[PDB]
Amino acid sequence: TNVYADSFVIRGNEVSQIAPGQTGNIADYNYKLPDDFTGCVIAWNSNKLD
Amino acid sequence: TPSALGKLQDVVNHNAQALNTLVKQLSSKFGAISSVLNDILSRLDPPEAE
Repeated sequence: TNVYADSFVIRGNEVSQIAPGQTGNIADYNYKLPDDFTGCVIAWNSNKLD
Repeated sequence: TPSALGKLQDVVNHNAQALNTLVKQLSSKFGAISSVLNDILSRLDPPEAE
């Protein structure tokens, strides 16, 4: 029904914190994923542009 | 003969045993770390607590 699409730049050592029910510095104060999250997580390096 | 009332005492003993077992089967771990819901909600994270 609804396809929400957000974008944000994150550090390489902080990618593992993007998970449903995960704690961390960028997992509890910047982006909190719900435990019933139904979706995909797309991540790719952008060192050649940022 | 105090055992003349066999069934009258037997039904009461059966009811008491059923109630005592139904109460005692709350302190038995069915796959969790303990039998207290408060302990599960306090120690473990919401995902594993569920």
